[PDB]
Amino acid sequence: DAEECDVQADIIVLFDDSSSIQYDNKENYQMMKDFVKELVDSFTTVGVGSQFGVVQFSQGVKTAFPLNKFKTKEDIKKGIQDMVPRNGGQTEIGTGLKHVRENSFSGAEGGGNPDKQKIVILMTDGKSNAGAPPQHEAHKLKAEGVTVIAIGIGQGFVKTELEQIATMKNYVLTTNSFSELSTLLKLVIDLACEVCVVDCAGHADIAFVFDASSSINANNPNNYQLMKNFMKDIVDRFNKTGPDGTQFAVVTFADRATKQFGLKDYSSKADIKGAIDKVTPSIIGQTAIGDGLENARLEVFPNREVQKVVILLTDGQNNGHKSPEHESSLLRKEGVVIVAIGVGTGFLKSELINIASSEEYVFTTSSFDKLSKIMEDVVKLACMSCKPRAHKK
Repeated sequence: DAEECDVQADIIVLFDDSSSIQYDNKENYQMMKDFVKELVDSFTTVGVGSQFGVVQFSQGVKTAFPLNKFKTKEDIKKGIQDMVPRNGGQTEIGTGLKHVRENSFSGAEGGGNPDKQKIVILMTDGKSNAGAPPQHEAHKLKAEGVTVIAIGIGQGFVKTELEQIATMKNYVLTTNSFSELSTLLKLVIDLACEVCVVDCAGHADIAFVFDASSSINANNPNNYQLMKNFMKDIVDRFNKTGPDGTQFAVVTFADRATKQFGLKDYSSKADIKGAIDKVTPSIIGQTAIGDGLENARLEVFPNREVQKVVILLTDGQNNGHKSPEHESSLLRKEGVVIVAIGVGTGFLKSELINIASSEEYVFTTSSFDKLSKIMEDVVKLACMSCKPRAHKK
């Protein structure tokens, strides 16, 4: 039966009106409209309050209507129906995103109330082939507490680009044709009804997946101890540890991967911190990032509803044995949020981006003694939990 969302929210739909849409098919725009109308119906609070706005983008940007124009569902659907696609000769996804933050959520247009979720739903049939670069504008949008969902129709977009734009890679949805948009209705709602929150008092399963290569202590023999203190300091940021709170695990990887201890092994901070201290590095100069992630997936997370998180750290590039992008995908698909940290000059930032849940969850630092400069931003993510709030009827 039907999907509903009771969450109070200011919701902006970024609506592609490029020439490409009209050309492919005469009835494409209408299916787009019908899709948005169903989104409007799926939100209980709309017209009691929860609001809705639409911004057209392609060549330049045009606001169809702001949050504070239509105070009831049916009036919003009319506004959507009365929309006139300008059929633009280019596609400016960054320009569209820029408009949405500066204007769409402004007090003038009906936003600025921190009591409501800010949601943006992007629909495009292609790649941002003009105007500002998307990622940057997206970065700032999201920084302001805005959830960005991105929908791609057809083949002329690049899923890569939608993954940079969206909150997380799994906030990107794709469909072959406009005829099939409706098949994304449920998923879009589920995603929009997520209430993301930073709370270190909440329950979580956190796996450290750390490099154990010999290369770490090469330039300085206290580096591995610095890594270990980084972990210890993270454990101490959580209110309560153990089965009734936040559990912890540690997996190291050098040439292969080794589970040092699992989630259910200890319950107190001091027991977990001491367990971390027990951990030693290897004599091998290899970084099997892939094995590390594999181990976490097979040995750690099945052996404990709570938020699963992996914190990955490496000072080198992957050796080869196992595919980090494949193991990470499977973890991501199981609901594991992944944070990637790189230290030094021997890792590949491109690998970290591919494994992390979002480029925004990737951190770098020149040395291990500079690690505490990212403690906060990493803890912020580790303490983050997103709860689904969509149901039926």
